[PDB]
Formats: sequence, C-alpha cells, structure tokens
Amino acid sequence: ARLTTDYGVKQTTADDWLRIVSDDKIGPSLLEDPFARERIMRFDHERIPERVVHARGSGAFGKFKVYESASDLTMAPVLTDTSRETPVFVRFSTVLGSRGSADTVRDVRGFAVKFYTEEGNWDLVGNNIPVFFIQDAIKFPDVIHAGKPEPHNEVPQAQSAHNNFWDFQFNHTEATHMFTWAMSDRAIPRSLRMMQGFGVNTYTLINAQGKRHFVKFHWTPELGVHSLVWDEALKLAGQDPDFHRKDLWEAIENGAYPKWKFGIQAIAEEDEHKFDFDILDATKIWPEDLVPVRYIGEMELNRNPDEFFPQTEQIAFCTSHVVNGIGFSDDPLLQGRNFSYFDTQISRLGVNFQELPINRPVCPVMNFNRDGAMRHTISRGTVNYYPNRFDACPPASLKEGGYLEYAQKVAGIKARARSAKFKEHFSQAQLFYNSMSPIEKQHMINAFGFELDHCEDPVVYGRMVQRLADIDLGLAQTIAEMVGGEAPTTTNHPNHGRKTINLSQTEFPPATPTIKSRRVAIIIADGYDNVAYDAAYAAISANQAIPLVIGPRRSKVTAANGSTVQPHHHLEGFRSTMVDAIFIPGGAKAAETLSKNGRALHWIREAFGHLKAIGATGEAVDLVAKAIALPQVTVSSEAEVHESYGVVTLKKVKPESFTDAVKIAKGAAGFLGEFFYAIAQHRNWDRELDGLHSMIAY
Amino acid sequence: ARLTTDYGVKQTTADDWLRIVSDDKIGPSLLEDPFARERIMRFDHERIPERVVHARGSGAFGKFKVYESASDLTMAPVLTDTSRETPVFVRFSTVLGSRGSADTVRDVRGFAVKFYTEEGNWDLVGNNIPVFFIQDAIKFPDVIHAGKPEPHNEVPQAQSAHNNFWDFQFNHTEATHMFTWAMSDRAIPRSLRMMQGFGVNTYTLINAQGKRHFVKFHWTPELGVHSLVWDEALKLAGQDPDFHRKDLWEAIENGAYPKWKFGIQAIAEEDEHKFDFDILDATKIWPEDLVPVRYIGEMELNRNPDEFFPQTEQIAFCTSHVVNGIGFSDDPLLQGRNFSYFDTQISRLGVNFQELPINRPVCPVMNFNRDGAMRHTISRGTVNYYPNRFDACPPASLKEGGYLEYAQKVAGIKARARSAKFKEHFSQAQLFYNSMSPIEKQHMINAFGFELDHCEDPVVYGRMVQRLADIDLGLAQTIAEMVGGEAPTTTNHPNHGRKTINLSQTEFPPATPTIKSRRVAIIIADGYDNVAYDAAYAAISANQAIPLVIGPRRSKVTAANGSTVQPHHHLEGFRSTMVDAIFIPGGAKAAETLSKNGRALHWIREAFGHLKAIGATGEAVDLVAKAIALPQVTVSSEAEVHESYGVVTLKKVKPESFTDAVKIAKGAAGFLGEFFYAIAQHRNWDRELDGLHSMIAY
Amino acid sequence: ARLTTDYGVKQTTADDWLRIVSDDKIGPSLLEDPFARERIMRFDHERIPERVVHARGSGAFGKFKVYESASDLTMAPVLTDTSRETPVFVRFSTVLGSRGSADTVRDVRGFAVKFYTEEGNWDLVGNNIPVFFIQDAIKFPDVIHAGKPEPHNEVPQAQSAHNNFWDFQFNHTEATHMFTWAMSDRAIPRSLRMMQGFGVNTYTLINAQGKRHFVKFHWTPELGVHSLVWDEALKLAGQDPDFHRKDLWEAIENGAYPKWKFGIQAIAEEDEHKFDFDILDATKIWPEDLVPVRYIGEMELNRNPDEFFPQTEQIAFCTSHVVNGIGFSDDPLLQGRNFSYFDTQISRLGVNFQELPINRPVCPVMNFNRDGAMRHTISRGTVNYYPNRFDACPPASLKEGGYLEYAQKVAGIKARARSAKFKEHFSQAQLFYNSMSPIEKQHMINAFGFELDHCEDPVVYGRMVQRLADIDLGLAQTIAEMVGGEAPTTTNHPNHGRKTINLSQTEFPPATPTIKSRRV
Ligand code: HDD
Ligand code: HDD
Ligand code: HDD
Repeated sequence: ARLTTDYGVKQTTADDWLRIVSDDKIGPSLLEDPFARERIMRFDHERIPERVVHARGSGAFGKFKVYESASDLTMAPVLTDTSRETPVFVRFSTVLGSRGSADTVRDVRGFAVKFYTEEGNWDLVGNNIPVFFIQDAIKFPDVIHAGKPEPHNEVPQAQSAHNNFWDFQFNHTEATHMFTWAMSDRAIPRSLRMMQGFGVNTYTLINAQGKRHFVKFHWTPELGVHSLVWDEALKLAGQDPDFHRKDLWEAIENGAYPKWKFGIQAIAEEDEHKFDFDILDATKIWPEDLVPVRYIGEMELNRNPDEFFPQTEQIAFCTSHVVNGIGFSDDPLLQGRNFSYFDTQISRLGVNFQELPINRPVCPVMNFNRDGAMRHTISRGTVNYYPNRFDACPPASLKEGGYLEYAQKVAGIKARARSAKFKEHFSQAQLFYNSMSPIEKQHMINAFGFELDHCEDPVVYGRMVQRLADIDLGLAQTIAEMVGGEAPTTTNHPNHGRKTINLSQTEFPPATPTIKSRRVAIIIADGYDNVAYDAAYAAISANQAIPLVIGPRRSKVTAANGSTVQPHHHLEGFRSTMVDAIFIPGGAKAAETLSKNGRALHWIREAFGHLKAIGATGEAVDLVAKAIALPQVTVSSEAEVHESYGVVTLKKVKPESFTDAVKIAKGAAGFLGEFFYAIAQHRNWDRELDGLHSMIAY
Repeated sequence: ARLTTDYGVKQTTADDWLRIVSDDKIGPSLLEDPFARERIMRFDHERIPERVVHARGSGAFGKFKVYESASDLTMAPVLTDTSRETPVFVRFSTVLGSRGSADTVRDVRGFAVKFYTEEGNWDLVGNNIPVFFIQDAIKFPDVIHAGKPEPHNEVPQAQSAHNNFWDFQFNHTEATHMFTWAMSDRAIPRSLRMMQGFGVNTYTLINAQGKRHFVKFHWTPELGVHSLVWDEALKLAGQDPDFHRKDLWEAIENGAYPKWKFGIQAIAEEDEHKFDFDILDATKIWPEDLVPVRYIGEMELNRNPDEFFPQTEQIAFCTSHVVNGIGFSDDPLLQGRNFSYFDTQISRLGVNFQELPINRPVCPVMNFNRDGAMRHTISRGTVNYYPNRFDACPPASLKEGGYLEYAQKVAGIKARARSAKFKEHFSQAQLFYNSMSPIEKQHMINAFGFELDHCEDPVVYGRMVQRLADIDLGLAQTIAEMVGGEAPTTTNHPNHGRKTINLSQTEFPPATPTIKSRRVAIIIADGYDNVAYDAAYAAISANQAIPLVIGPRRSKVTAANGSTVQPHHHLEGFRSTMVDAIFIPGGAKAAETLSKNGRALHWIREAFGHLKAIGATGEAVDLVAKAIALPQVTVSSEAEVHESYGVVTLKKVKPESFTDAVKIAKGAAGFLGEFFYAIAQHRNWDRELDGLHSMIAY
Repeated sequence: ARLTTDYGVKQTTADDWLRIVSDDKIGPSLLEDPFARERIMRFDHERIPERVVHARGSGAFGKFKVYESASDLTMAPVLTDTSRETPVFVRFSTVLGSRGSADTVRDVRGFAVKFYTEEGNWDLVGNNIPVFFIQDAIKFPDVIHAGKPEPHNEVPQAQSAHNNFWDFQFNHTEATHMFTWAMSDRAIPRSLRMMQGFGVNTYTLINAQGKRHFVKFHWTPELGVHSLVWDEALKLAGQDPDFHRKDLWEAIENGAYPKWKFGIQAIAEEDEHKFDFDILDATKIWPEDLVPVRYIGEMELNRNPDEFFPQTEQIAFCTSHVVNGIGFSDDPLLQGRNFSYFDTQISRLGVNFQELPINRPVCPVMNFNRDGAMRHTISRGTVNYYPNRFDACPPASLKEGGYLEYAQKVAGIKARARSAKFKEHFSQAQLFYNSMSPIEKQHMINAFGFELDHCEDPVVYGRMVQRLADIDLGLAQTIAEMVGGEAPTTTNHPNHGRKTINLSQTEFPPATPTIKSRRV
C-alpha cells in the first residue's frame, strides 16, 4: 500500500507542495499541483450539516430477536420469527446540543434503532422518556427553538437552564408532564446502556387476519436504570465530554454487550376510547397498571463502527420507515414526524441517502425512483415508469408481502384543532411526581432549583413557581424559597396523590445483582499493601468490572513488599467522577502520603459526595475516616468488616480477610462481598437523604 | 421482482396516494403516506447542475492500445505497453449550449477521454479543433460569457451568431486564429465518429532516463473527417436534436465501432525556443511540416452506457488527471485549467465525485483524504494522517512508480503578463485560411455571412469586416457586400499566401474507400420495381450501410410484382437531412405517384441541394431529372450507367444491370459501384462550386 | 405584526396542523397544509456545515484606527489614514472542537479580523500564538486529523490529549516549537479579551514608491494577557461551556469595550536573508530583540451581533482578502492558505457567500462574475465580459487604486521541497521554554503530564519523553517520572540557555492597574 491521489496516481511525498525552490531561497507554490490541491480540497469539504436535533450521538451495530412470537398482534416477520436474528444499528443521542457538546448534560436522550429486516428497513425512532413536550408536530420548531441557544448570542449550549426554555414550558401547558420527566434523574443517565427506550408515539400492529391494535414500544435495560448526580454530571461534561460515547465503545470492545428487553403495550381497536386520556396523545403514558407491557424480544449491541463519520454520522432514521404489519395512528405528533425525517435528509445528506451503506436495506430494492445527486446505482433497461409494456417492476399483492394499509374509518371536518381529551394537561404530571421515590423527588427539586436559578428574568422563574403549584403545592413552596417568586397557596389543579407502577427508577433494577462493566479506581502510593491490592484487583476483574489503578505518578509505584506496578493514570489526570467507586488498600507509608495529598483527599471527598461506594483496608481506613471527617460515618476498628452509608472498611487484615466468598448481596460476610454489594446498588442514597453530602466540600 | 420503497418495503400499487375515500366521494390525501412522499421526493430532486460548458454531450465505453511503444518519450505504461488494452470512456460534446440544445449546431466539439490505466486515471480533455480563443485561462469567463446567451434575455441558445460573441472576437485579437477555425466545416461535423480530436494545450512526456519532451496529442478518425452543410445542420437541429447522439449509439449497437489513430508531436526540451511562435501558446498549432505527428496507438468505442445519467452525465474529467510519465507545461491556458476541473465538481457532483462508479480508478487508491458529503468508502483503522507510528500509507518511491515531478528551471518575476512570442496574433489565421480548399473557403465565407447577418449592432459586424482584412483582403470585401460595413483596402497584417499540410479536411479521407455506417434512403410508392429494390437493399447491407425504406405510408407498400414491404418511415415523418444519400427504384406507377407528391419532390431537391448522392433506375430517372430540372445535370437515356454531379442513373434496366461487381472507386462500371462511390465521397462539392444548389428551392 | 407564512399570508394559529377532527375523535393530518409543511421544512433545513476547523467561535463588531501613519511601509489607506475609522467584525474561536464544544479547552485560539475598508475587505486571519505546527500548507490535513477526534470512534472531543496528536508531534519535528506554545498558559486564556493575536505568516507591505517590506502583524490586549489554571478550565468546560462567549458579550453589553494595540514588525526587502532562520518560516518568530514591534493603531469591539447565525456563523474570512498596499510572501504555509479560504466556502456557505450582509464590502463592487446559487444581485445590461464594445467595467490603473502586484524576482526549479534554513526545528522551542517564568514552566510541566497521561500507547508517550530531551533535559526527566517512559541522558540538540523578550506572559501586564470587567 502506497500513497495515491483519489484518482489512483502514486505520490512520492505528503510533505511538500510543488513550488519554485533553490537550496538557499524558497519560492511561490504552483497552481498546477493536482495532488496538493486535491488534498486541501478534500479537507476543505469534509463537513456536512449536523442533525437539526440530536446532533450529539454515539452508535453501534447489534442484533435483535423475538423469543416469543407476537403473531396475534402482527404478521411482521421481524416480530414473529423466533428463529431468525435481525441485524440492527442503534444511535443514542442528546437533543439540544450541537456536535461537540457534552454527553452528560441534562437532556432527553435519543434511542434510535434501525432494523435491517428481510422485509425492508424498520426504524423505531424513540427517546429515553415515554412522553413529549407537545401534542402537535407543528410546534416542534417552537419547543426546540425555546430550548436551543437563544438567537441573539447563541447562549447557552446544550442546556434547558435559561429564560426561553422555561418561558415556553409555562406558556404551553401541554408540556407540563414532560418537563417533570426532564427534571428527573432520567435526564442524566449514568450510561446509555442503563436507560430505557420508548417509541413515545402510538403506533399500530396488524395481524394476518387484518385485525389492528394500537401499541406503545418499550426497551428495558438488563443492567437496570441508573443515573449520575448533578455536580458529577457537570464536571464530567468538561472533564470527559465523551463519557457516554467511551462508556458504550469500551463495554462493547470488552465483550460486555449491552442488552435490552423489547416490550409492547397493546390496546384493541375496539377499546380505543375507553380511557380518561386519548391513547393517541403523546403527552400521555399508558399506565402499566391499566395496560401491561408484554416483553417478547431482546436486542444486544455487539460491534462498534469501523469508521464513525460514514456510519454513525451519516445514518438516517425516520418514523416513515415501517414494514408490513406495522403502521401509523392518528397521533398528531407522529403524523407530522413522518414528513420530517425524509425532508431533512435532503440537505443533511442528499437525496440519495438511502444508497449509503449504513442506510441501505439488506433485501432487494426495485422501483422507478431515479437519478439525483451522487447517484451510485446503475439500472439497465429502456423503461423507468409504470405501467409499461414489459410489465417491469409490478406491484406486490398482499399475499406476496405488499404493505397492508389498514382501512381505518375517518369522519370529521378539516380544521386546525385537537379532540376533547387532549385538553387535559396536568393529571399525569402529578402522577409522575407522586410515583417518584423520596430521593428522586429530592433530585427533581434540586433540578428545578438549579434550572430556575439560571433564569435571569423574574417573570420566567416567577411564573414557573406558580405553575409548579399545579403539580404539587409543597414543591412550589420549596422552589420559591430557593429561586424567588411567590408560591401560590391554592390551585385549580389539585393533586389527589395517586401513584402508579414502573415510573420510579427503583422499579428497574438489574436483571440480577451485578457490577459488570462498572469501573473501580484502586488508589495507591509508594508503600501500598500488595495483598489487599492483589485480592481486590482479581475480584474486580473476575466480576467483569474494570480495575483502574490511580497513583501519585503514572511511571512506577512500589508496594510495601517491593513489588511494583505502573498505574493507569496519576491523581491529577483523572477524577473520581470518571469511576463508579474507589478502593484504597492499606500500607502505612501509602496512607500517610495520601493523607497529605490534597488531590487524593479530594478523590475521597468527591466520591463520598457523589454517593459512590468507598472501600478501604488497613491504614487506609483511618485515611478515609479522616478525609470524610463525619461522626455519622463509622468505620472498622478491628478485624471485622464494617459498612456505613456505602463506606466499607476493614482496619485489621487477617489471613481470612480475603478468603470469604464474594457474594453480591445484602448483608454479605466478607469485605469484597459487602464492597461489591455497595457498588451493585450504584449509589448510597441514604448518604444524601441524611444530608451528609451537604457537610462535605467537593 | 416487485415494487418496493427505497428502503425495501413492498408496495401494492403505484397508482394511488393514501387518502380518505368512499365509493361516491373522494377525500384529501394523507400526510402520513411514506411511499407516495418518497416517490415524489426522489422525482423532485432528480436534477443536478449541468456542466458550465460542454453541457450537451454523448459518450461511450471503449478500449485503447498502443501498437508502437513510445518509451523513448515516456515511461508511462499506458503509452509503452503494447500487450495490454486500456479501458476508456469518451464523452463528446458541444460547448455553448445547455443540456437540451441540438447536436448539429455550429460550435467547437469536446472530445474527452478518460484512460482507466493500472497506474491511475489519465484524462485527455481535448476538442475537435487544435487551438483556442485565448492564451490565458483567466479570460475563459469572458469568451464563454460572450458566446453564451446574452444576460438580459438569455438569447440566443447554442449559437455564436449574435452581437456579444463577435464583439469579443474583434476586441481580443488573440482569438483571430480560433474564430477562423470556428467558421470552417470543422465546427459542423457530420458525425462525432468523423472528426479529429486534439489535446490543444502543450503537455510533456518524461522517459525512464528523466528526459522531457513537449508534446501535442492528436486523434484521427479512420472514417475520415466529414461535415454537414449549414442549411442541413439547422434543419437537423430541429428535426432531430439527437442526431449525433443517435449516430454514435446506433453505430456501436450495430457493431460498427468507431476508431481513431492516436498520434504525438514531440519537441525536445532543448529546442523549446527554436520556433517563430511560442510552443506553449495555445492559439498556435505546430505546423506538421515542421513537427510531424507520430501515430502509435488506436482507440475504439465498443459499448454504449447502461444508463445515461449515472454514467455519461456524472462522469468528470480534468486536465489535472495525469499519470506518471505525463506532465504539464507552462502553457498559460493549461495552467489555469488544472484548477478548474477539480473546483467545478464540488457543486456539479459533490466533493466525493471520485467515488462515483464512472469516475473511480481501476487500481488501488490509498490516502488519508476523508469524509465529505455522500461518503460511501468505509476505512478501518485508528490513524488518518502522515507521518504516523504505524507508517501506514507511506509514499511511493520513484522506483515504485511514484509520480515524477520534472525539475524544470524557472526564472523571472511575478507579473500578470505573457512573454514576447505570445504577441503574434494573425499569422496562423492566414495560414489556416490559405490552406483551405476552394469549397472549404466558400463554406467559411457563407459562415461569416450568416453569423454577421445575425449581429444587430452595425458596430459589431462593421468592426469584424475590418478585422477580416487582417486575414485576407478579398475575404473582407466579400463579407462586406454580404452583411454591410466597409472593407478596408489595406492592412498592417499582409497575408503572404503560405499554406501548410494537414489542415484542410481533404487531407483526412477514410483509411480506405467505404460507406460503412452511412444511411441510405430507399424511396418507394405502390408499383415500385422489386428488382432494383432488392439489389440495392442487399448491396447497401452487404457494404455495412443502413437501408431505410421511405414510403407514402408506413403500413404497407406493394411492388409492381405484388410483393409487399412495410417502410421504416413515411415521407412526412422523415426528411433527407437525416440520411447520407437517396436511391429510388423504378416502377412506372411509383414514379408517377412520387412525381405528384410535393414532399417526395422535396426529398429529391433537398438531397440535391445538400450535395448528397442520388441514385435512380428505370422510371425514377425521369422523376429525378424533372424534380431537379437542371440542364447541367445529365442522366442516363438507355441501358448505360450515367453519373453527373453525384447523381447516378440507369434508365433501362437489363439482366446484367445488377450483376456488375460493386467496386467503390473512381470510374466504376456498374450502377451500384458508381452510386456507392458517390456516397463514399460523402458529398459532391462540384455541385456547389458550379452554383447548381443555388438554382434549387429546398 | 402578525404571524404569516414566508410568502406573506397571515395565519390564525401556530399550534395546530390542518387535520380531520371532531369533538370526540382526532383524525389524520392533511398533506395539503402549506403553512405547517413550510414551518417544518424551514426547521428541517436550518443547519449548515460547521467550519472544518475553528468551528466553535464568538464574534462582535468594532472599529479600527491608526494613530500613527505607516505610509513609510504601505500606501494602504486603512494603515495610513489617521482621521478615518474602519469598521471591523472579529470572530474568536478554538480550533479542534466542533460547534457545541467548550470555550475553555486547551487549544490554539483563532483571532480573525475583517476590515471593511473603503478600498475593499482586508482580512487578517490570525491566532493567539505566533507560530504554527507545520511549514507547508499541504500538511494541514495531517496535523488537523491527528488532533481531531480519532476516526474509528470520534474520541476525544476538542482535545489534543490523545494518542494520535502526540504521535504526529513526535514524528514531525517541524512542530516542536508549536507544541511547546500549546502546552503553555497561552492555550487556556482567561478571556478572549485578554490574549494576543498574530498574523503568524509573513506578509508584505508596499508603499507609494513601490518599495516592499516583509512583515508580521501583532495584536496586544490593553487588559493584558491572562490565563486560567487547568482544573478550573476543565470544570468550566462543563459548568459553563459558553464562558468565553458570555465573557465577551457581557463586557460589550456593559460598555467595557475590549481594546488591542496593533503592531507591525518590518524587515526591508534587502535584509530578507540576514537571519539564522528563514523569515518566511511560519514555525519561527522574529525575536523582538532583533526586530521590534512598532505599534501604530488600536481596535475595539463595541457592538454585539443582532443575530448569531446570519452574522457570526456565516461570516467568511480568508488570507486571500488583501487590499492594495498589502501582499503575500513565499511563506510556504501562507501560499496554500490562500487557496483554502475560497474553496471551503463553496460547501459551507455557497458560491455567492460574498453577497451575505456580513461578508459584503462597504465600497462598490463591479465585475463580470455572475449567477451561482441563491443569487440576490440583479445586474442590468446586455454585456457580461471584457473587453466589450461599451468599455463597460474597465480595469483600474495603479493611480486609480488598482492592486499593485510586486514584481518579485523568482529563480529556482519546480520541486516538492523547502530551502536550507527551514531544516532547523529545535532552537526556538528551547528559546521559548527558556523565556518562560518559573510559574509558566510549572504550568507547561503540568500540561505535558496531563496530556501524555491521556495517551494509552506506551510508544506515543515513550517517544515524546525522548523528544522533550531536545528541548530541555530536566523537563524530559520530570515528565518521564510523571507519565512513564525513559528520559534520555543526552541529546543532539543541546539547550544553550538563551532567552528573549516578550514571550512570557509576565511581559504583558494591563496598560494600567485595573480590575475592570472582573467578576467578584
Ligand atoms: C416533525 C418534527 C419532529 C417531531 C414532532 C419529532 N422529531 Fe425527532 N427528529 C426530527 C423531527 C422531529 C428531525 C428534524 O427530522 C430529525 C433530526 C435530523 C434527522 O435526521 O432527523 C430528528 C431526529 C430524531 C432522533 C435521532 C435519530 C438519529 O440518531 O439520527 C431521535 C431519537 C428522535 N428524533 C426522537 C423523537 C421522539 C421520541 C419524538 C417525539 C415523539 C420526536 N423525535 C419528535
Ligand atoms: C479554466 C477554465 C477552463 C479553460 C481555460 C478551458 N476549460 Fe474546459 N472545462 C472547464 C474549464 C475550462 C470546466 C468549467 O471546469 C469544465 C465544465 C464542467 C466540468 O466538469 O469541466 C470543462 C469541461 C470541458 C470538456 C468536457 C468534458 C466532459 O465531457 O465532461 C472538454 C472537452 C473541455 N473542457 C475542453 C477544453 C479545451 C480543449 C480547452 C482549451 C485548451 C479548455 N477546455 C479550456
Ligand atoms: C490550507 C489550509 C490551511 C492552513 C495551512 C491554515 N488554515 Fe486556517 N482555515 C482553513 C484552512 C487552513 C480553512 C479550512 O479554509 C478554514 C475553516 C473554514 C473556513 O472558513 O476557513 C479556516 C479558518 C481559520 C480561522 C477562523 C476564521 C473564522 O473565524 O471563521 C482562523 C482564525 C484561522 N484559520 C487561522 C489560521 C492560522 C493562524 C494559520 C497558520 C498560519 C492557519 N489558519 C493555517
């Protein structure tokens, strides 16, 4: 392999333009040089427009397969064939930010899946939140413009924390349910692999008998639903803007393929109008206590892209992409969406976007669509229209797999309006808030407090405080004292206190106790205990977790016994925000050095403040106890394992200390068991519920 | 094969949009319909920008091979390997007209060849005229804008016959030589298969020893150089705007692959400054009496495109495309061209145009050029720059085929100017006019007369008449009496009368006497002589010519003997302008009917006026004689074959009449032989030289 | 004012698509609706390609004026007229990051100024660092690709802290001087209003007598040169990615218009070859102890944009934009740059980009350039070429202000190579490091330590440790103990210890003691 021009001509150098030159005097560059001009021209035109929304995203290839046929609901083979595996590509994303914005901002997350079925491409373009801000697609530009950077100065980037966003939220009551979800932990996921996915809009399924069902699609992570805490999310946005992109890529590269269970909620054609809300209203969820989610399949991502730009950046999804057996409903949000995903590709990619490798279906494509810019397809023949004398490219009958258009009855008048049930805008917002656990309510309170603090206009946060009273009077009062304004004492939308299942993240734990893919920092310094170090390192690895050694330097650290190791990073190059938990082995010399290292003390205080599991043995126990300096947090004093607020310690290490079985469960006996259990729980919420984090500086 | 969307979903119909409908009442179309929107969207975006120049063109695939190695001049394998065949695609075109303009207008013709060599793509982007209007590329917009439709009203289409064109010709004397060629028969070729091709600019060749030669490339048709006459060219422009496109496609489909000999003119590096003119001046030819053309190869076109748009419309050529062993010179016209063919593709096709099938090289392409709109190429790897730690994609040394940049010495100052010899602008214009045969001079005179007649501004044609005196005083006078103005009696640029070889088309006859691919109309009517008909039809076919039967109707025509035939076209659907010659068999009843048919009489008079061969036997002889009504044109009276001005007749057909050998040569004995000889001569110029065409109304 | 379509038809609502509907049942949306389709279509096509480099940036309007005529160096009125004020628009930016990336990352900062002079638009497209990574423009794609997110996974965003960047730095020694500047505090400015600006390449000035001078342009902040500290810069990148954009907008809105002094370094045509380095080598600075900076003007930014997208996002600069009296040199980096700023606009904006309000000159434009996509200009007349019979749009003579092309002598051969003096790649890197104050050296050490820590390939940081020995042996040892690798004990490029003036930020304090614009 040797350097060539794009037209195949080999070149002798990639370092000099053709110019006039002499040993002692340089001259002008020549216009004639085709190699140089081509290099610069290709470079000059590398960029294409970013997606108008969901510009920041990461994707991977995978496979989908149903383990239970849904033939009773649909005749689409992708959902009925339990023997075939369907290839997919999934792109996750944020919504408001442009291409270089951070992964860990507070925002809705896109969850788009392209199913390359034998019957054509089916795209399920969803989000990690089940509802949306608006009921009619016509207002998408309004809500997006309001959330995006303000027009005069293009501030702020990838943030809803500003005047215009909250101005729209207050003035468009349809969005009430949505901004409640937006302030919940759902909007700051720990990993794209640890969040749900939803079709959001109401679609339809048609079976072999022609019977139709209205449906909602669900994706549920087998690792469970987990989130970051705000201070941590903001730090990561700067310290590692690629946190989620790297998290996904790393897991797949390590063989920890993320999986999701695929479920369907179905309502028979005949029961369309049997609910208090309109089942086609995208600002409404279908309470699972009324319509259960039926899980029938599983999807896993098992292969990273070969090259990001031609694949992840150029992939195009659209709600318009449906295969036989799957259809649309009169959902007024979905209806306008179909128009958009085709239209936008014209300028973002080009009219022939379906020819791009990543977008092409895996089955035969036959039609008379022709030409267009950058056309690669060459079609032989003298005819390009139907009907024609050769009966070339005839339509497919229904029996041959032709798309079945449900003959839905339609009656009414042409008008710019929605039906009666769409007028209800507060009930589910209250239901959602009511269903949140205490810690989740606290996080939402902190979110409103931060967001409205960043609204400079007293009219904006003042009005929002009034609106919050329509969700919960107590909530309004708390926010009012935090950001200003006056919380009303009454409301025309009383909160009756009902709650529902499967809304709180507490109802989505991992399929089984695990710490798979979690990152655990092992903090050391010269003189560390090689014994505790070796035990933890092996146990972390053997439990599919990632051990990351952090030391004062990234060259060499010497253990108390003389053995050495090269840490992965030094204390200044990384931060606790980047890991799931920290472990510090003993060694008097090491503990003393770390106790005088401000950066190290911060690692401990921050990990504590961010509610992460902390484990320490030997002399490191006193290090942690003194770093935290909280009487509420007790530690081991002898050879007994001790746990307090997710802080696991063992001061006196004995021969049996690391011989106990490693059981990831409540009330484990050994040190590693209890430590891993704290990690498996993701975060220690009691630490925050008891206000301990508020006492620490991090 | 069944109808599907571009994303692979089978459809049941291509005739109805999804709408609200009932048996007796139709309703509105639905926005949700993805199949219909995709159909219309693809259609809405089918067009791409036409080429800014040479927009109207036709192309085909073929092969090239040298039969004599030019290793003494270059080490480029494409010009030294006599055992390999190099695939090529050639696109011919006009210059000024937009996409739907006519093939047979008066204009320079493009002759672009893309050589898909094993060492990369080499493009020889030439024209059918050896020189150009300007010396510096910076003025291309000026000459093109002047010739193109005038800006205020966009008139006229594909014509140099208007004020602005001739305004520029007069004011920019560098163009004198060129407009002389433009008014010659070279600008109205009979077929793209019957014209020469030239690189025009001076290129360079470098051999294995590193020695360089300045060169000119030539393409010479084996069918010879032939042209149409003006009245005919204009009629065809309307009657069949695709005349040349069809001519090329038909010949190839019929197995008559057009061929050209490839030749090179070479001047040693050391003799660069040994001529009166600058050898890098594109407004100058290298007189073949001074520098002979060395023919070393042959190219043939043998395959029509599979689909016009993705291939012929999207192919991109550029002077920048050169392979090792071939280089550029300081030709100030060529220098700027190199910049243009890359630049223009950005908007016409797209930055990734080299990825299109038709443009891709046939050898490996390896470099770090990346991304860009509509990117199909996927490159695995973590590096995309040089130098890199994996030494990925290193440059090729000269021994490995790396492009050799000649270390040409350069000395002077930075300035917007040309050197001394470039200042000569009239000598070769005179040489060209002097070298033209009498008939060619007459055709040029008629051209200037027609072109200037179409110039509304007295200042424009008035000045041009003055300029013509700088070419030939007699020419100026003749044009002045034809279009107005006052021809000067003197000139500061005397024409010394010298002539040179290989300029007149008379010096480019076919490789051997032939009528291959020529079209011959056989005009009949009920009662025609089946004998003469059968004889001519078989002889035409057996000599690789195309017999086209033309009758009063296109259903059935009955011969005098009762046999029948269905003509290819009726008299009103075709015209003599579309064929090379006409033949009319006998049959008293047929001749009588045709003698009273105005359209038929016109076929004869027009064929005569356009100088085409006319053959007739039996009763058709009197038909032709009376249709032409010229004493100067004599015809057979007995059983003897008679020829007069390309009109071949035989009044009394005998058993031996069609048993003579068919010899295409001067003074043949048989009727078919003499008739075919007249056809092989292309046109009868004596007919025009003696003013016989002027006596006929057609 | 009432809601209308783009074609002027008033609408009754912006909340509902036209559909089939009844009091109790909603129906499908109608295809016929032009108002709704137009709303969504305009929205669907709002975005245009971001700049291939310097995608993240912020700008403002201002004015420039020379207080001392430089007529001895040039006859360009913008630099000789002390009575006129020249309007300008300035866009500041980072280099590697895409549009939504953070303001406070470690990176070179772009400092582009468009001068709307009466004699045409003059753009001075500079950076906040005086030198560059490469000597020949042909390698721009290499250094940019190396620094940008790696191709397979598009990681990391707006950071030089990764394998490929440091792989290129080590392997292309021309970049040694540059990466030293990149690790200094210059790459993490506290404010765009507190950093210098440099033309970087060597330009030329021609006076009324036709005499030429080779020059370097300088912008020096009156508030002084100040920087953030790393931990702070990283936190801000997440806590307020618009920190610099807001800093600039706020200051201007509050009436604290940022100012810069404009200076010129000039070398007479005759002394072109009198230095150890080639004066046209962009990897070299002209030591101010050898060639002093002559300050002659001042520029201030005093007005924020009316709308970011049509102005700040769409503005196009190019080194090709020079007015009479200002020209180019054979600087092999500048030479290729001229080609690029015109070419890239074709896909980023469109061929008629010069018609956009923000790009249009303030003086008459007359030529025969025509058509092109989205053409707004309408030209009356039947002629569009030169020469023509009406002598329409004739050229301007030199006395009439026509651009003066210096008749520079040129002699040599056509070849892909640079001259002798370009071969020196380490001297100034050492000079720069030597000139840094103790605190600045410490910050650079911390930078190398952080950057190389983020290089996963032992070969990458291992080689860089070896390269650092060519700058300073002590530096290499310190970095080696911080990130790994083995610091060599010797070097073929000894550091002689010489220092020079005006490199350390300590030599650029505010014009006068102040806390103006500071937040407390
Ligand atoms: C009619 C306009 C409209 C409406 C009402 C919505 N969107 Fe949308 N969306 C677009 C118009 C759009 C778009 C402008 O057409 C985008 C960006 C560019 C593109 O390719 O598609 C897009 C992309 C886009 C993506 C990114 C696909 C990718 O990764 O490329 C996701 C995940 C969603 N949308 C999700 C949703 C959800 C869950 C919605 C609420 C039910 C929603 N969108 C309503
Ligand atoms: C610098 C500008 C310039 C100059 C001085 C010329 N041309 Fe050119 N030509 C172009 C700029 C151009 C172009 C604008 O770049 C075109 C049209 C679009 C395209 O692809 O290439 C083109 C196309 C084009 C084609 C058509 C290739 C095809 O079939 O696509 C031919 C045959 C020529 N040119 C021939 C010539 C000859 C024989 C010239 C005189 C020696 C000449 N051109 C001078
Ligand atoms: C030949 C390629 C090339 C080279 C060698 C450089 N650049 Fe460049 N630069 C471009 C090719 C480019 C570009 C690709 O054409 C850009 C981005 C898109 C655009 O409009 O211009 C650009 C933009 C760009 C901008 C942003 C203008 C804005 O705000 O829009 C600045 C400040 C610079 N460059 C500064 C420099 C400096 C100080 C350089 C070293 C002396 C340099 N560039 C070398």
